[PDB]
Amino acid sequence: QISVRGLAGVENVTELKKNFNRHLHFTLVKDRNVATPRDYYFALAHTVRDHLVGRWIRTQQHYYEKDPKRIYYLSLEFYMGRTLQNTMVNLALENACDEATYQLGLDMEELEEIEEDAGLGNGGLGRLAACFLDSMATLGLAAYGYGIRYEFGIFNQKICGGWQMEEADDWLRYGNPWEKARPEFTLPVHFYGRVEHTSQGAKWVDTQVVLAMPYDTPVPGYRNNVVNTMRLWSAKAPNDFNLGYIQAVLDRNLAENISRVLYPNDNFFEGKELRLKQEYFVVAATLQDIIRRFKSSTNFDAFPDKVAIQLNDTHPSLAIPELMRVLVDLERLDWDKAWEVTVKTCAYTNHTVLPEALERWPVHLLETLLPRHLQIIYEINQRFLNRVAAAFPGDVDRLRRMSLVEEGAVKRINMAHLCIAGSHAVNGVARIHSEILKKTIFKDFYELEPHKFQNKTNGITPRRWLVLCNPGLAEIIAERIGEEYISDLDQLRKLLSYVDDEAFIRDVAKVKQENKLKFAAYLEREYKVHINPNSLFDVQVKRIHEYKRQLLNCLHVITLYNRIKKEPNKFVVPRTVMIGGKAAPGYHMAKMIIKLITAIGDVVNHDPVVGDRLRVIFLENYRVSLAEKVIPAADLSEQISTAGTEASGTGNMKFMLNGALTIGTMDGANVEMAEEAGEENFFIFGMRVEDVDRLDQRGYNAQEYYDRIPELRQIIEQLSSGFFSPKQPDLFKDIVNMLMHHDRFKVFADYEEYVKCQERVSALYKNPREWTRMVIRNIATSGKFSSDRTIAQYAREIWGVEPSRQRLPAP
Amino acid sequence: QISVRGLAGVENVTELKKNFNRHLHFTLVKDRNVATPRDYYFALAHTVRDHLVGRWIRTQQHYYEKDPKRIYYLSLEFYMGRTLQNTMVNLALENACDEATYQLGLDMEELEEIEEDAGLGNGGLGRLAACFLDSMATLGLAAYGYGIRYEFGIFNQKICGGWQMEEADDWLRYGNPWEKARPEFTLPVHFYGRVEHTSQGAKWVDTQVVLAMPYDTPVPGYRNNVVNTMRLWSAKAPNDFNLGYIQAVLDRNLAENISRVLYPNDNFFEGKELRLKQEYFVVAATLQDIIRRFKSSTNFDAFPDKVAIQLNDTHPSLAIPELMRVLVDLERLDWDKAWEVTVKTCAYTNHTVLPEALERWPVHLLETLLPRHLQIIYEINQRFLNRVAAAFPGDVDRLRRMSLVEEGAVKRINMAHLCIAGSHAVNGVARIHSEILKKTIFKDFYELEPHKFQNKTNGITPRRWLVLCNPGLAEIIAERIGEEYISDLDQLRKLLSYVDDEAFIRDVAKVKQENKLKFAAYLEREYKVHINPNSLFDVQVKRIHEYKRQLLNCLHVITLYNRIKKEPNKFVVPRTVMIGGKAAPGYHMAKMIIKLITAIGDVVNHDPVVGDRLRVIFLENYRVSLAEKVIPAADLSEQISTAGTEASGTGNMKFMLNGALTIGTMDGANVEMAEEAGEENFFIFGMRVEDVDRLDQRGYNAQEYYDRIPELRQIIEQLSSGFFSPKQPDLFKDIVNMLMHHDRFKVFADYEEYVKCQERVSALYKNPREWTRMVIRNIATSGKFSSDRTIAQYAREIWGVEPSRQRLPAP
Ligand SMILES: O=C(NC(=O)c1ccccc1)N[C@@H]1O[C@H](CO)[C@@H](O)[C@H](O)[C@H]1O
Ligand SMILES: O=C(NC(=O)c1ccccc1)N[C@@H]1O[C@H](CO)[C@@H](O)[C@H](O)[C@H]1O
Ligand SMILES: O=C(NC(=O)c1ccccc1)N[C@@H]1O[C@H](CO)[C@@H](O)[C@H](O)[C@H]1O
Ligand SMILES: O=C(NC(=O)c1ccccc1)N[C@@H]1O[C@H](CO)[C@@H](O)[C@H](O)[C@H]1O
Repeated sequence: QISVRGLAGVENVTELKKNFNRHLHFTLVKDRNVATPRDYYFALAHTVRDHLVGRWIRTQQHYYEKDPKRIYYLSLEFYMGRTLQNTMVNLALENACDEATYQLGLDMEELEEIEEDAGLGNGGLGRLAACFLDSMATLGLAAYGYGIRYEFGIFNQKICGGWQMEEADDWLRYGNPWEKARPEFTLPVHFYGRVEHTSQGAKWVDTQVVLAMPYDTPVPGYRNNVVNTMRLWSAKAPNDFNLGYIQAVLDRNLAENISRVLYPNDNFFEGKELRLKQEYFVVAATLQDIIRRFKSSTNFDAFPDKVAIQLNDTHPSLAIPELMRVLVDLERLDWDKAWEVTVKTCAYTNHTVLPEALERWPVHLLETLLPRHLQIIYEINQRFLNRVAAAFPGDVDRLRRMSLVEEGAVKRINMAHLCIAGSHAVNGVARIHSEILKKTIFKDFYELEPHKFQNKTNGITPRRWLVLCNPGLAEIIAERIGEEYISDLDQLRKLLSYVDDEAFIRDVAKVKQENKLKFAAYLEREYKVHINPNSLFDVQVKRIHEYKRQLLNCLHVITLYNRIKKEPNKFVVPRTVMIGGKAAPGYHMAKMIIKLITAIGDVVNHDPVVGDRLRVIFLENYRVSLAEKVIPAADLSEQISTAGTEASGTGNMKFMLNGALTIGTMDGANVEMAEEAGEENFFIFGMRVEDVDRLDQRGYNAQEYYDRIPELRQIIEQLSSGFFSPKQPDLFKDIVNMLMHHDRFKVFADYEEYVKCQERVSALYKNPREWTRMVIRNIATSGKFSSDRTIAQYAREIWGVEPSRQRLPAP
Repeated sequence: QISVRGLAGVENVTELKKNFNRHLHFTLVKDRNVATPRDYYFALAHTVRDHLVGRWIRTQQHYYEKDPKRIYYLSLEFYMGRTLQNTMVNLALENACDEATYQLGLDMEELEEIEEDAGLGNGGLGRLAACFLDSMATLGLAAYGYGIRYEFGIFNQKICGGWQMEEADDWLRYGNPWEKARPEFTLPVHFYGRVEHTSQGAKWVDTQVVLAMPYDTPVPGYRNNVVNTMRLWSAKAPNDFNLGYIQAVLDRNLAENISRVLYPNDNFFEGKELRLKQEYFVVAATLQDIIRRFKSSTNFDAFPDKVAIQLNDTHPSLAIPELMRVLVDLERLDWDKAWEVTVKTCAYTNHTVLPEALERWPVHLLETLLPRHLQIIYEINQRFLNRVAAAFPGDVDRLRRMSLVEEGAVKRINMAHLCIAGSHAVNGVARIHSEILKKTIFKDFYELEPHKFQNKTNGITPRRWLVLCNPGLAEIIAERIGEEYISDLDQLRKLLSYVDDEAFIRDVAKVKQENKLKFAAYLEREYKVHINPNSLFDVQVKRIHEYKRQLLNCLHVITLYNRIKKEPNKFVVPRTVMIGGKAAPGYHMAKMIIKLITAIGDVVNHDPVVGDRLRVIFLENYRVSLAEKVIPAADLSEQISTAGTEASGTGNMKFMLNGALTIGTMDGANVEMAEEAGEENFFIFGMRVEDVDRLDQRGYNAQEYYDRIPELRQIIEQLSSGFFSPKQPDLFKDIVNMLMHHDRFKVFADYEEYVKCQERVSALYKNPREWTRMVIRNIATSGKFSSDRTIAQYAREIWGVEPSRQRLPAP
């Protein structure tokens, strides 16, 4: 149908059809009379999967012969989503499969909807890992993603009576055709025990053993015949485990619980033992695998020349003392040499400055679970603090501030401090964030070792986030500037010469309208909700957090409603306001915010005076597959975090690439997005970081805003009196109390500027031609935000490897 | 190489080779440079498996069109063993695969050794189910085996310091290529809750739900293109299970524990809740599946014309009240009609008369777990006892004896009584056993309903137990009488005309010697034990039980040793005495017997005066795959249970078919084996059932035998003094005490006749020609003991279906 989806050649389609039929018979053990849509999906998945095999074997064989430096990306989260369409895109098989299935009497799009998301992540951090894997393969790097194979990913969200309910995400129920179990490469992991000091070094003895069984998933590069590996570890009990008899067998579950479920808490560090076990489990298994592969290439001087380990946040921070343990205790290297190797191989990426999210493990927990690692951490700290003392003599408070060991009620280990000490590179994820790191929370470390601190602005893959989810837009772009931009997104700048092109303006606007109609139809079929497709699609999708300020959005929505009720016969630009995202199960306030959104919808969506001029919809079960549907349909992207709180954001970049305009604060990557597009083409509002600081010095008093802004007063009175909860008048008292007395994120302070800015958005939307011209200016300058750019920078500036766009020979 | 293994045609071998290479690449994701023997096994398994697919689909399609009466074999155990060779045999692919692998540079026999046994059974009962499945497919019956997919089968046995250690049998570690998961056919099973009585009948409410997910395994018939199904249920938690959040997800394991592990206790009924859950789980899921299939064929009058349910022991006895529950509560049939249907569809097979093994469930357990079923059981009992009262007026003691409800300390339900009441047929498993049932434990029921009671003498499949495990013997037989005997074992009678054939005598003896050399070599390689291949191979392999009298064997072994020590320079026929079998983990005495056997070996095997004239070896980890190795190598089969205790035995039949002579009591099928072969060709000794009864009337006094037999006295003094345990002198005091004071099985009473009979065995072995002639007379009369004969009798006399040897059309 469309050019970017590849060729549908006669021999290719014929071969695909017969292999589809073969799999339906031999693999699924079905025939056409009894086969269901799910069976057809699996037949297609196996057919496409076959095409990865030759490329996967020869890519890994190529790395063995060429022996390049290997990149190991360690993360507790890989938010992969669906794999079928992505695989077809990267292999140039999409049109061929579309034709093959069509001739079989099947709709491929219908089959694609059957696939479960691999939801092995919470949000931004997990999805970054996934985009990074795609970019590393596309850029021909010898890269490996290492994580945990959770049997249950992020929970499925159900909304019941307006409240979030959590349901287990049993994603493996029907099987996962994309993984390959490798039980032959199973490795032991040790827990508990004690440390013995013999004449020749320390010995970690009397340990409990849990086995780590790897599952490998292929990661294809874009049309370059490279297929890299994501290896995820699964926990298995040893066969002599606990070995009355029946109970011993049943107790195997305790060991295997390590890989059972993804921790869904992305707001607050809890310090749970099971989470610590997960973190060590992934680290210990991975490092054995790394060292094994290195020895197959005696002397560890060359280790950093052949290995780079990237730590995605502090979650895999135990890699640092584990590498030291292996080098000192097992390989018998001297401490100083081992430390040199460790620092040169490890690098650390930070994703937040909010203190409550930072990992600070109780010493008593590490003492019991990982006694040797605690000893190593103490020695690292002692040697590090001796360096600080030499550099800043007499500065005793610096010594307490920089210590890896935090004193107090319970002694804790600061894992961020551990990461800085043991890494040659530390990076933030957007320019403003990386600057905040150097100026605030890591200032002491920056003064000691300035050379360690870097910026690597986040990005998104244009394969999933344009070609896959928005083929209409990809096609009209390709018509003008060709196909090269898909792996070189900076070429989008060439679209600036089409900003006054009447045909292109019409085409961009047409694609958006079709996307909106498609999504409006999806909402009616799968959720039975009715929306006006001609309204402005106002979208805020992301995890529910106070700092992300879904509440500020809520205040604007109520303002719009109240203004309509005040002047019903006055014209307003029609809006569909969509808010979606999951709340961490233990995050009370976030759960209350979800309830508020639905409660507003109940009032607004059923007011006859409002009509179809304003709709408020909560998007249930927001996840990667839903993002691929809603983002291409959006007109307005809400990126409204308090300045200095969102490290980068990546949803923002997805919206920019897909033809939405952005209303946002100068926070995270928003700053660089406005810089690229021009501030005139962005709807910037609110306090800058400096303004937040000034307000903090004075002390934030919300009552002042309440007293001075009558429209704000009305809303708070409505919330307090039970206007949005007639049966439970005091339902939202927790929300009001927080806003008035304990609001860390200064919602009221940005209210006036936000409302005014929103008026300017509505004014532009009244002029379709000028709206679209501004959209073109955004799409055309989105190039910087390709994860290909991001990865090239990691490669050159941290890992010491050169990216390559050169094809591997076709199988 | 040999004729019975089929043709190796040029096109067949070429096709097998390319499909092997295809699977190695696309299925295993390996190449020849990195592939291990395990990879090659899996490539071969997938290649052979492909050949089952077409036949499996069309067999099941054939049953849909023809709509025959369906046979449902319900068992908690299916002791399947390995599948690769059996599949090749039944599909006539063995020679073709042997050639294909040879040309690839691989040894197929080496690859076969990699496959794990599917050890989903304890012993005889589980293995009978497996032979029955093979025979039902071979005889073209529309039969389905229904059971549980245990993740852990019967434990692997390790011997450490002479003691049994149990190790988890993680048989699914590398995957099971022979199963097909069918998550689409998942069914709910209910537990706990309460009963509500509404205007229209009873209602079972507030239940806990566990899901039953089916896995299907193909069961190919012998060269008839029939492929039946064994469906095994796996336990899954519902997704809203327990749905702080993390704990709810982790608690899913509790529901899924139902299918975790096979209960290894085959001696004593324990009354554990988890076992009751397993029993209901299999019954509830199976019956839904049965009814679903029946409705697809409103009126249940035809149900018994289209459905037969065979209960393998009382383990699936809950089928009776569950069928009543569905018919009365859900289908709204009147009680009398439902009862008529139930009786006509159900049949029950008993496997032991020993009281301690009989299932008698505490009422309080059923009350909590299955409250509706308890109510139904009470009503069944009340109506049954009303029939007894009418038939035998005034006989109040008969009323208490026949009741399904047993009074006492704790009230219990007798599941055997439930089975008799609710079945149209009740059978024992050998003629003597079926007679004992009518005369003793079920006498009251026989007097009430004589027509219900039948015999069905057990059998073994000649595919696994001759063609597969002893191709040498199969071949020399085929040379004389052709191949028809493999599916018509009665044709073995034709070998009687070769008893004086000098060539045949030589060939039979040659095959046995080759088998003995092969097994002697296996022992050296995998266990490092050395045996004389020229010695008489004296074998007792079966589960360790007091009634099976491994202890009597032990006494003979010590007698032989003592006699050698008495007269060292006197000639004795050299013997290798091999004893093997697992003990139930909680069976103390059985564990002591294993220790005794190894303790005897430690003394005997290291006495220089003995030399190679006597060796005592304990065969570790006895299982189906080991049976296939040891049985063809045996000269003497030990079948020495106390008369009236072994219901049938099936190991006995395996030895007879493979050229061993039998030393045995007149117990179980031994009686019919001696009848078929002639008593002159069997080594029969010891008390008959009548003699045991007479001794019981007098009272058994072991001291009498001790006082009168000096050779017996010596042995007991050796055991007591610490001759076989120098470091722990009183180690065997429990064994001596039992023998002297509390021996239920009268070991001493058969000692003298046993020793004398063993002398007659040694005398015959000194005459190789006459030994082999007697062997020929045994093999030639083993025809009756084919499970094909057994199944034909079940079909005609219980199920009301006609067997068929007619081929289904080739795919
Ligand atoms: O799970 C996979 N996955 C793949 O083959 C694969 C191939 C390419 C890309 C991703 C997965 N293969 C599986 O390997 C097992 C064990 O050997 C087989 O029994 C099974 O038939 C096969 O599907
Ligand atoms: O998503 C997370 N964090 C988590 O999901 C998380 C998970 C476990 C514990 C704490 C936080 N952080 C997010 O990481 C992305 C990628 O750099 C940024 O764009 C975003 O600003 C940040 O908040
Ligand atoms: O497990 C089986 N078994 C069989 O195909 C089979 C065929 C014949 C006989 C026995 C098993 N097939 C499996 O079905 C899953 C889910 O559809 C696939 O992902 C996998 O590749 C395949 O091996
Ligand atoms: O094997 C068992 N029983 C068990 O394995 C068992 C299992 C669980 C609970 C009780 C007994 N019984 C055996 O069943 C076979 C087949 O009919 C007979 O030949 C044999 O005589 C009998 O002891």
